[PDB]
Amino acid sequence: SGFRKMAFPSGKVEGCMVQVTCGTTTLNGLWLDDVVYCPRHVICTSEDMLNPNYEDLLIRKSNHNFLVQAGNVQLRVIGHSMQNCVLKLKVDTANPKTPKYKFVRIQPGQTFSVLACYNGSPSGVYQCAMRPNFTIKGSFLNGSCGSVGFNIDYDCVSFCYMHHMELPTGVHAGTDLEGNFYGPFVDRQTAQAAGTDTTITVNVLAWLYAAVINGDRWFLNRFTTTLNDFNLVAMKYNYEPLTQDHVDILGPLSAQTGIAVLDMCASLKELLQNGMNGRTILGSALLEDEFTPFDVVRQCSGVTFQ
Amino acid sequence: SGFRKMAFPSGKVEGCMVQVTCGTTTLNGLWLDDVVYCPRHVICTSEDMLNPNYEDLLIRKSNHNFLVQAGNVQLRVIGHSMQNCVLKLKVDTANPKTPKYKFVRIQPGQTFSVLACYNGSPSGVYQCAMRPNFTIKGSFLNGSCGSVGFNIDYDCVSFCYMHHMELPTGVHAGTDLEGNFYGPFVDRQTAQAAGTDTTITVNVLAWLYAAVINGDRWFLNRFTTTLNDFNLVAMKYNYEPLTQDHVDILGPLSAQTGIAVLDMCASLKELLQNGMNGRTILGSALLEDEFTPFDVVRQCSGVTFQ
Ligand SMILES: *[C@H](F)C(=O)N(C[C@@H]1CCNC1=O)NC(=O)[C@H](CC(C)C)NC(=O)c1cc2c(F)cccc2[nH]1
Ligand SMILES: *[C@H](F)C(=O)N(C[C@@H]1CCNC1=O)NC(=O)[C@H](CC(C)C)NC(=O)c1cc2c(F)cccc2[nH]1
Ligand SMILES: [Cl-]
Ligand SMILES: [Cl-]
Ligand code: NI
Ligand code: NI
Ligand code: NI
Ligand code: NI
Ligand code: NI
Repeated sequence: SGFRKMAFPSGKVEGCMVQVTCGTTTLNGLWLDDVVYCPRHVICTSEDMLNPNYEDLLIRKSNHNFLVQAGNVQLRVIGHSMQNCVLKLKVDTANPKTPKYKFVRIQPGQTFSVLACYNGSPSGVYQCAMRPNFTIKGSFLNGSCGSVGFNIDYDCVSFCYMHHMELPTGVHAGTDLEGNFYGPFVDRQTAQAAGTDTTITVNVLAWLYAAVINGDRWFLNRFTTTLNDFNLVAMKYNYEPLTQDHVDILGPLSAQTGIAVLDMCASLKELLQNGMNGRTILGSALLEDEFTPFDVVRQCSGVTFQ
Repeated sequence: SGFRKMAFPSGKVEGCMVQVTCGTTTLNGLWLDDVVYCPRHVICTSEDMLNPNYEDLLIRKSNHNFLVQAGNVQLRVIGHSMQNCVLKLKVDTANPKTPKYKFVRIQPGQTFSVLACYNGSPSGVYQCAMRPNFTIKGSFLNGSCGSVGFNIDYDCVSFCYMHHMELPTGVHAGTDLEGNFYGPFVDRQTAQAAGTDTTITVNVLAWLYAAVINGDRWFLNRFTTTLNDFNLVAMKYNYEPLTQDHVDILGPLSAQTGIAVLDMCASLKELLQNGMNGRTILGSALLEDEFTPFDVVRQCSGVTFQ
C-alpha cells in the first residue's frame, strides 16, 4: 500500500558518472567501457557559442585539453569524436563498473529516472516524464549538463536522456545518448520556446487505477461512456485523445481492478467536469499524468532489479 | 530551476541490502561490517505473529537456522542477538561495500530516502517524512520488512528507519536501527490506529521559500505577523506549532530570499485563512510539508555526495 513518485535505484548509474573539464567549462560525463559521453557544449568558450562551428572548434582541441576525473582518479583522453550534440571521449581505461546497458530514444508520455549530478558527483534522483512538447519538468542548476535519465529492466540500464538546456519557463531540454535533441531545441546560450503542452490521458487513467489498487476509490461512479464521448471531454480540457492502443495498454490494470477502461474514463470525465470538491486522490489535489501503466504495475507488484 | 521530490542517490545503501530467511519467512537485512540488521519478525512461523514471545522464539533458534544471502553468496551466521525489535546476526564476513555510516533517531518532520526492497533486491527509491503522528507515507508490499530509510551527509550514510508494519489507513510504521519503534506501534499481527495527523509547519514554510527561490511568489503579501498571532491561526488548520528554533533553522532561506521568516508566516496565515483559490505553488494545489529547510537548500544549491 501507498503510491509514491518512485525512482529506479541509482547505484548502477552512479558508478558511471565522471567530471569533464575543457578550458573554463566543467560538466558531467557518462563513462561506459572506454568512452565518456558528454554535451559537446564543453569545448566552447563564451564567443564560440555565438553560432558555434563544432567541426572547426573540435579540430582545434587536443586530447590534453580534456580533464576527466572519476572520483580522485584522472582518466587519460586518447581520442575524441562528435555524434550530433554529444562528444565521445575515448579514455585509456574501461570503466570496471560499466553495467549491461542500452541507448534508447523514448516517446513522449514515457517516464525515466534522472540522477542529477554536479562536478561528476550525484546530488539526487527523481522521476520525470517526457512531456508531449518534448520538454521535461526537471530540477537542474548550473553545472547539471550531462546528467542522465534512465530506466532499468532486470540488470540492464537503458539510458534515454542527457541534460543540456533550461528554457525561460524553467522546464528542461536535452538529447538521447546519440546526441539528438528531443524537440525543436538546440545547444546554444539562447532563450528557446517549447510548443504548447498537453495532459497525458493514458497516464492519468493509469494513476486512477493505482488509486483504486491502493483503496482510494471515492471518485469511482456507476457511469460508463463511449471512447468518442470521452474524447469530446478530453479535447476541451487539453487532454491527449485516448486511442484504442492506449485502451489496450490499460488492459492489464483494468483486468487487475475489474474496472473497464471506459468505466474509468467515465470517472475521469466527472473529475474533469466537476473537480475534486475538496478531496484528494493518492494525496494529490490535481490529476497526475507522470505515471505510465507500466510504472503503476512496477510499483504495485514490487518488481526488483539485479 | 524546478522542484521535485528528490531522493538521495541509493548506491551506497544498495551495496548493504541482503535477504534473511528463517523457515518460511523471508525479508530484507542491512549488512554493515560483519553484522546483518533485520526485523525480529523473521523468527516467527504461522500463529507466532499475532502474539509472539520473541525472547522465547529466539532461544530456540540456532545460527544455522538463519539463511543470509548477499546476491548469490550465502553469509555464515556465527552469532545472533536481539536489540528491541531488531535482530543482529553476526556473520563471518565484513561487507566490503560498507559505507561510512551512523544510526540516528529522527524527529517528526524530518525527511529521509527509502530504498524499498524485496528478497534483498531494490525495487526503487522515494522520499518520506516522519509524520507528527510517527507514521510514514511509504509504498510497501509484502516482504518489504527490513527496507531502510536514510540521509547522506557528504559521504556518511545516516540510517534512521527500518520498515516493519502497515497500519489500517495504508500508512507505515517502523523502528530506528536500535529497534525502537517510532510512535506507540508494536511488531504484531493486529490493526493499530495511527493518531490523527497534523501538517509540518516548518516544512511548509521551507517549501514556500523553495517557491520564492523558483520565482513563484504570487502568495507573498505586504504584512508581517508575530510568532504568537501566526500560531493562533496555525492551530485552527491542524498545523504544528512554529518555534524560535524553527525560525532560526529557516534563517538561511530567509537570508537567500530576503523574506523575513515572520513575513513568510504572514503570507502562510493568509493562504490558510483564504485558501489557494484554485492557484498552484511549485505545480501543487496543496501546501507541501515533506521538504525540510535542508532539503530545499540541498536541492536549490546542488549539494552533492562523494
Ligand atoms: C551546462 F553546463 C548546464 O549545466 N546547463 C544547465 C542549465 C543551467 C541552469 N539550469 C539548467 O538546466 N545548461 C546551460 O546552462 C545551457 C548551456 C548551453 C550552451 C547548452 N544554457 C541554458 O540552459 C540557457 C541559456 C539561456 C539564455 F541565454 C537565455 C534564457 C534561458 C537560457 N537557458
Ligand atoms: C514483513 F515481512 C513485511 O514485509 N511487512 C510489510 C507490510 C506488508 C504489507 N505492507 C507492509 O508495509 N510487515 C507485515 O506484514 C507485518 C508483520 C508483523 C507481524 C510485524 N504485519 C503488518 O504490517 C500488519 C498486520 C495487520 C493486521 F493484522 C491488521 C491490520 C493491519 C496490519 N498490518
Ligand atoms: Cl521491545
Ligand atoms: Cl496574495
Ligand atoms: Ni498495500
Ligand atoms: Ni600534460
Ligand atoms: Ni534555476
Ligand atoms: Ni541462542
Ligand atoms: Ni543446513
